[PDB]
Amino acid sequence: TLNGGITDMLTELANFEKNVSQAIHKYNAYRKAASVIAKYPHKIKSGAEAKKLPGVGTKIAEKIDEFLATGKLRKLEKIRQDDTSSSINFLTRVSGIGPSAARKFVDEGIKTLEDLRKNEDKLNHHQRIGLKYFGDFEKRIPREEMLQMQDIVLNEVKKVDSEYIATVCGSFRRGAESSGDMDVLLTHPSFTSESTKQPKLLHQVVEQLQKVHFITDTLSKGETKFMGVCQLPSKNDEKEYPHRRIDIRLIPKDQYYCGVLYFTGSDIFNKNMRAHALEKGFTINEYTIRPLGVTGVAGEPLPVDSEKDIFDYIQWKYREPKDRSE
DNA sequence: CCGACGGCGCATCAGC
DNA sequence: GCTGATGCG
DNA sequence: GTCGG
Ligand SMILES: Nc1ccn([C@H]2C[C@H](O)[C@@H](COP(=O)(O)OP(=O)(O)OP(=O)(O)O)O2)c(=O)n1
Ligand SMILES: [Mg+2]
Ligand SMILES: [Mg+2]
Ligand code: NA
Ligand code: NA
Repeated sequence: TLNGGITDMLTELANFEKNVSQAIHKYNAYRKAASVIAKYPHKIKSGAEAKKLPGVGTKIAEKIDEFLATGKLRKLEKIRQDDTSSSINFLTRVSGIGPSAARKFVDEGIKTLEDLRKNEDKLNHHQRIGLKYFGDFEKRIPREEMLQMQDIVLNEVKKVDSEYIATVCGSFRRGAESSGDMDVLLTHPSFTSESTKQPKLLHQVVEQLQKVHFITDTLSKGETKFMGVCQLPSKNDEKEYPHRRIDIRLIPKDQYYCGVLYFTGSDIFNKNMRAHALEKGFTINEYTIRPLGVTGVAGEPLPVDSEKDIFDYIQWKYREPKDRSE
């Protein structure tokens, strides 16, 4: 937490580029710098020291320099004052509303939570449930609640079929003391890269979790990616738990290790690892790792039987989930 | 300087 | 109905 | 915005 003020400034910068400028690479630049400073185990005394790290360049060096002197970034000071940017930023915190929708709403005078509620019928479905549970989705989930939710999902999943395996991934598998949401990877032996012997494999799971009133809302749903809302049961007289985001991702069982690498994350660790795969001459997605040769074309999937095997290929010594928290 | 910067599922829309 | 591009997580 | 070539 040594440079919590620095990395925050970079995060506020990155959200602005994504949400206002819609400059997704500047946003990825700032989020990379942010991450590589967050794990740097000294208290950064100057911009020049920060620039030594990969991902901090000159622009970010001047800004760290300004921030260390005054305790602020004048560029950020004005971005806070700007009415329209402040509004676009705010509406993006609603699930299902990205930078384009946040700008389109602001050009209609829709700038606040009241305006959203008042104009609910101008929201698609995901954005309706996003706004419904706006405050809840702002809360983090203590790991203790993540452990309760895990019991339910896994025990309902094996009521459906003892052959399902469900693995909780995301920050939970990385050992986080609290989680933004719950991320569940699902495998059944019928669904492989070879064949879909069984239909509606994900639907059966979603149905059961709805029947026991765990899943309460759906943001989106197809054959391999469910995205909705869930809520722990509360005791008699207890106040209710907040509603929680839940994502469920069904992966061909023979492709489990590429799946659990992807879903365990983080997004940035994934991005560094896949970038460095390209530099090694490979591509990794959630399903496969493959070579690219001569052309710009993926070859055939290399064999994988462990998460480490993926690290071996790109010549990275293996890293525990709790060390993949970039 | 300049191209690359990770990758893909689902919802929605435009254009047939 | 499609397919393809774009928004969003 | 930053990197590699
Ligand atoms: N742009 C992204 C977003 C997500 N993921 C990945 C890796 C993640 O770890 C996982 C789950 O996504 P989350 O949004 O749940 O991210 P985390 O679980 O890691 O963090 P949080 O605790 O906020 O949920 O999918 C990715 O690869 N690229
Ligand atoms: Mg999560
Ligand atoms: Mg998620
Ligand atoms: Na560097
Ligand atoms: Na949003």
